[PDB]
Amino acid sequence: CGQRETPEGAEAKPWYC
Repeated sequence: CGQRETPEGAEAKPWYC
């Protein structure tokens, strides 16, 4: 995903938003 739950501090996309 790329809508909400992709914070910079994660340095990665987790899974879903």
